[PDB]
Amino acid sequence: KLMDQPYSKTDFLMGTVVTLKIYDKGKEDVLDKGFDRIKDLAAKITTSDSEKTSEVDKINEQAGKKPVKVSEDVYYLIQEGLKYSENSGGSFDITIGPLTSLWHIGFSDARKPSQAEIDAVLPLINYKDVKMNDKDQTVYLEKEGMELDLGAIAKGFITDETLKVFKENKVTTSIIDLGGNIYVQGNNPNGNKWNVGIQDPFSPRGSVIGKLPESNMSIVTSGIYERYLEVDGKTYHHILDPKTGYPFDNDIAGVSIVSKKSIDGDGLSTATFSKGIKGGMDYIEQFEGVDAIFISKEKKVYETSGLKGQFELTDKDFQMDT
Ligand SMILES: Nc1ncnc2c1ncn2[C@@H]1O[C@H](COP(=O)(O)O)[C@@H](O)[C@H]1O
Ligand SMILES: [Mg+2]
Repeated sequence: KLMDQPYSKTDFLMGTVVTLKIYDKGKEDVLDKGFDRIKDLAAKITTSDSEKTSEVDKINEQAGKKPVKVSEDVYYLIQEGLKYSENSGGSFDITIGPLTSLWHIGFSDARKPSQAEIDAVLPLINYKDVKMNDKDQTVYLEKEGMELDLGAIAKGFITDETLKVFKENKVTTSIIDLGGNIYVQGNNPNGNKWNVGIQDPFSPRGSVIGKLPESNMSIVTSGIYERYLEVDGKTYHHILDPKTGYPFDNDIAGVSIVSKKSIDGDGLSTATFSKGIKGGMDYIEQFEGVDAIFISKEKKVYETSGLKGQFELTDKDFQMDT
């Protein structure tokens, strides 16, 4: 019971254009259910809440005082945030809050902080300083000044929770688009795989260099010009090195991580970005079922072993290589 033209709703949340599309005859009401679940989770987890009413806003408030009871969503997301900090090359840390709050890249008051300000917040970054109580469902930051930032895994977790709300309503065929996070469920009604736009990391969001046939997967796109600060004609993107305080700078311009779960595409993005085109390709080769497309600063495109010869390059300004 598939339609060719889907039920579709677009909003604009978290400063990003969100679109949900369901190709299932009769399942129109599931659009408002998906969006309700996005707005409910986004309100629980955000650290950009100017009112400071979030569950994370409260943990950050009681840093070095007392633990904070949290809902299951927040407790689960933080638990996964800590695990992704273990796997990394010391590259990923949900306690990067104080550094990300200082730069505040992509906000109206985005600035390049002085070296002295950056040196002040670095020693406060340690995921091992986050103690969770299971029997209490409390999260505690052990030292004053620590802050949580879940921005790196927030959209991935939300996309997976949107996908689960979808299948509880027996949706079979859908597209979830949360800016740089895309989930394609089932197939194009016409029977072919979904054609996923692989973002041009040198153009506004939606400009693509090529399509990638996928079905039942997440594509999480990162780029050096997605949300960036330009001070004195020098660019600073949002993926920061917790051990230096500055953005990661290598040959990578864009990466799209193809995974089963969108939270994993978000979760491995930082460590993958941190290691460079070739060091990051090898990092992806250690994850079964995870693959990636890298786009170098010289506009050369690289596939991981599981995606070789599958990506269809359609911008002639870009070339394929090994
Ligand atoms: N090294 C990091 N570890 C954890 N979270 C980070 C890190 N760098 C940036 N973030 C947060 O995650 C966002 C970038 O995630 P993404 O666009 O998925 O690469 C930033 O806006 C910060 O809120
Ligand atoms: Mg991320």
